[PDB]
Amino acid sequence: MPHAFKPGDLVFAKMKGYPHWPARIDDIADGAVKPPPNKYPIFFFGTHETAFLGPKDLFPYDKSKDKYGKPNKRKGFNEGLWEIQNNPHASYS
Repeated sequence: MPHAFKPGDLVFAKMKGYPHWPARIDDIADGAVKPPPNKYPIFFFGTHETAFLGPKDLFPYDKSKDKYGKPNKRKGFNEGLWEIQNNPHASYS
């Protein structure tokens, strides 16, 4: 049975105006800005942008990839699919 989200989990994350996007739950570095309550730091693959999202917008990657893991015209998306499949826990700084 599911746990809560934790850092390192792989998801598709949904933002208004964008397709469900390959992403991970990030750690928060010592000294870095903390998310708002009930929000997680989401790192978006391909774009390498960060946003804060709640669980309602987080879809576990294994369950969801058949639906959401197809190429997309959007900028950074296909690079994002490579990253989440091939090195989802790398440093992309």
